[PDB]
Amino acid sequence: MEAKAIARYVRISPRKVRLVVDLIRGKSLEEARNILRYTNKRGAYFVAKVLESAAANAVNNHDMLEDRLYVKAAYVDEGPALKRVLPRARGRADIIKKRTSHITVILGEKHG
Amino acid sequence: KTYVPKQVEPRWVLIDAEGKTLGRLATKIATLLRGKHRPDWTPNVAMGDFVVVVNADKIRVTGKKLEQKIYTRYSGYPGGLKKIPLEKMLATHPERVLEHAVKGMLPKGPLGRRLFKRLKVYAGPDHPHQAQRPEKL
Amino acid sequence: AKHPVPKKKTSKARRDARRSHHALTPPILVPCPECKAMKPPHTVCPECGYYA
Amino acid sequence: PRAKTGVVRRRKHKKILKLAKGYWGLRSKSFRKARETLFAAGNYAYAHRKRRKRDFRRLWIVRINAACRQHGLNYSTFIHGLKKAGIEVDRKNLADLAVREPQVFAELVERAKAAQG
Amino acid sequence: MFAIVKTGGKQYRVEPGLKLRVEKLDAEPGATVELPVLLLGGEKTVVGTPVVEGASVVAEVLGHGRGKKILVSKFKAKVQYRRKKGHRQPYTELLIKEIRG
RNA sequence: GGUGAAAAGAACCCCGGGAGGGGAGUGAAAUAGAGCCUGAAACCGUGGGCUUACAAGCAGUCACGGCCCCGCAAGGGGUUGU
RNA sequence: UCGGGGCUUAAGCCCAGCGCCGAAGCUGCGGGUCUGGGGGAUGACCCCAGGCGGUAGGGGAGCGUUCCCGAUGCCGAUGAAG
Ligand SMILES: [Mg+2]
Ligand SMILES: [Mg+2]
Ligand SMILES: [Mg+2]
Ligand SMILES: [Mg+2]
Ligand SMILES: [Mg+2]
Ligand SMILES: [Mg+2]
Ligand SMILES: [Mg+2]
Ligand SMILES: [Mg+2]
Ligand SMILES: [Mg+2]
Ligand SMILES: [Mg+2]
Ligand SMILES: [Mg+2]
Ligand SMILES: [Mg+2]
Ligand SMILES: [Mg+2]
Ligand SMILES: [Mg+2]
Ligand SMILES: [Mg+2]
Ligand SMILES: [Mg+2]
Ligand SMILES: [Mg+2]
Ligand SMILES: [Mg+2]
Ligand SMILES: [Mg+2]
Ligand SMILES: [Mg+2]
Ligand SMILES: [Mg+2]
Ligand SMILES: [Mg+2]
Ligand SMILES: [Mg+2]
Ligand SMILES: [Mg+2]
Ligand SMILES: [Mg+2]
Ligand SMILES: [Mg+2]
Ligand SMILES: [Mg+2]
Ligand SMILES: [Mg+2]
Ligand SMILES: [Mg+2]
Ligand SMILES: [Mg+2]
Ligand SMILES: [Mg+2]
Ligand SMILES: [Mg+2]
Ligand SMILES: [Mg+2]
Ligand SMILES: [Mg+2]
Ligand SMILES: [Mg+2]
Ligand SMILES: [Mg+2]
Ligand SMILES: [Mg+2]
Ligand SMILES: [Mg+2]
Ligand SMILES: [Mg+2]
Ligand SMILES: [Mg+2]
Ligand SMILES: [Mg+2]
Repeated sequence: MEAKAIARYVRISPRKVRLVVDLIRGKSLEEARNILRYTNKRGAYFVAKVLESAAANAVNNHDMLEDRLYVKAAYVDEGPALKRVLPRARGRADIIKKRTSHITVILGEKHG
Repeated sequence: KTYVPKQVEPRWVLIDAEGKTLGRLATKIATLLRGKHRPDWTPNVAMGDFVVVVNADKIRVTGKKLEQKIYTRYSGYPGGLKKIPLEKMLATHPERVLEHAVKGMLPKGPLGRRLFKRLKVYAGPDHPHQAQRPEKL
Repeated sequence: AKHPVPKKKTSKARRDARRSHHALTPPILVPCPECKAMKPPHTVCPECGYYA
Repeated sequence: PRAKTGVVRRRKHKKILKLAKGYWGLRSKSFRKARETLFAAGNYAYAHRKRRKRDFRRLWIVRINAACRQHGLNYSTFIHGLKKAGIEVDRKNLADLAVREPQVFAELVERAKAAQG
Repeated sequence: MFAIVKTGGKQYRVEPGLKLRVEKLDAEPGATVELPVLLLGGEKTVVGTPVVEGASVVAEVLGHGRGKKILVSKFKAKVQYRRKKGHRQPYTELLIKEIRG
């Protein structure tokens, strides 16, 4: 089967969380737990946290076995951006987009 | 609806060289690199015979071309223009002078460049006696 | 702004192309001899320790 | 009575983006880049339909002249022969005979040869 | 056997039993038509004088129809000039029966 | 400016500090789940098909060929090598 | 660098001749539209010939959008608009 989990509205630029996601697409759950565990990026924390939740759902909601589930697929989509002004020299002002992310991980049984 | 050939087969050919007028000969060679003589002519596939020339170090040429005719050659750098005369071509790399002609007579694109590869020029003969070799004239 | 500025919007092609070398690489890891877990080689790590 | 733009504009645009599917980059996503591309596309085709006549007017001639010279004579003579004998057949295209059905070409060759001299 | 034939302005090689669409014709949707026009044969029969002096090829007309539309676009730049036309050429389909001639 | 006919606005369990999710539940409908009808385009992303590292370009058009997909068929769709 | 390659009793120049290639010109085949003549008592429609590059601009015929009469009507949950 398959079990998903999604963390929406995470205050962090998608371009940046995506790197960490690409880093564990399709790898084992145990492999990812380690990868995200020693990956040096703010994004890892989030992607790990959603990764963990994706597991509990798999097990406590869909019977599937922890000993053998992996990242069937994963991805991040961009959510609405918080725009803020920013004083600039000579009175001009810039808007700066503090972007945001919807992180998704989907798991599946190893084999059958 | 017009005919279209299938996977042909490389007919090879062996040309002399001695006494042949450089350009005159060069023409015939080209027309052989393309089909143009094979009635199943197909301008987008390349199936012109393989050509093998030998004793190119003997090619005739009229006028005073041996001193008059000079080959230019630009390098990217300033003054990088080189002027090598015919006399010096044959004196050094002589198979070269036959190439600078036929290549200059082939089409320009990616296919044209493939055709050039179907040409084998030597000063000898003593070319690698692979297989086919039907001498011509 | 002052003096130089892009002459044309970068194409989504050229853009992504630039980014061809941005991808990360997994951390180098080895199973620590004492425990069962993973450690970055040449380093000590919690839930474990060392000999003398 | 006010008649706002409504759907009209979207449908006209959408109708062109279809036409422009498969074009590189913006030429297939932007309506304006699309229309521009399609403009030339129409003209390119119309001009190429006139071209295609000549694209074969040629191909055949080569192919003909090709097999034609195997028999020792050249296209420009072959046609003088055929046209001399009043053999209005072999509309250049059908001189694919040079390919398949060779004997008939060889036949037409002698006929044209006998005609000329 | 082979048989070169003329019709609708163009010429065509023809085999006994062969479906083939050609320029529109005014004829019953099923009637038999000899293209009395004919040149050559599968056994050499060059039409010295234009046509084969006495022969022809039989063919029943399958039916009629119109070909797939072609958009003929015309555009002159700088000069706000565009034209659009849909063209669908008519064609009668043929089934070659006999080469009798 | 707009959930739904009606709050019936999601008890309870699970991962999480929270947010947010996954089940369970309500509903004709939850991709109507709460700035929630409809949800177009630009723009970002995941998967799949065809394609590309000797190649010269207003990016298309014409022709042929290869691969993939539709239909018993002649045929058609996508892609693009020359 | 004669566009290039390359060309010397020429692939140069002069004089003579027979060929062939070559446009969207002309012919063949099919079709459209307008105009004119003819058959049609007939509208419809059929036949023959001719015209149909185009900016400013003149003329003609249509397509869609909103609303009104046609509506105390008709289609619509077996699914309206989008
Ligand atoms: Mg000089
Ligand atoms: Mg090309
Ligand atoms: Mg090209
Ligand atoms: Mg308006
Ligand atoms: Mg222009
Ligand atoms: Mg202009
Ligand atoms: Mg409420
Ligand atoms: Mg819930
Ligand atoms: Mg706290
Ligand atoms: Mg909650
Ligand atoms: Mg549920
Ligand atoms: Mg229910
Ligand atoms: Mg429904
Ligand atoms: Mg449901
Ligand atoms: Mg929906
Ligand atoms: Mg809804
Ligand atoms: Mg919201
Ligand atoms: Mg919204
Ligand atoms: Mg409603
Ligand atoms: Mg969208
Ligand atoms: Mg993709
Ligand atoms: Mg491949
Ligand atoms: Mg290229
Ligand atoms: Mg170029
Ligand atoms: Mg497949
Ligand atoms: Mg079928
Ligand atoms: Mg292409
Ligand atoms: Mg020249
Ligand atoms: Mg002379
Ligand atoms: Mg009239
Ligand atoms: Mg009247
Ligand atoms: Mg005219
Ligand atoms: Mg006009
Ligand atoms: Mg005027
Ligand atoms: Mg009107
Ligand atoms: Mg009524
Ligand atoms: Mg009703
Ligand atoms: Mg209902
Ligand atoms: Mg119904
Ligand atoms: Mg429905
Ligand atoms: Mg309305």
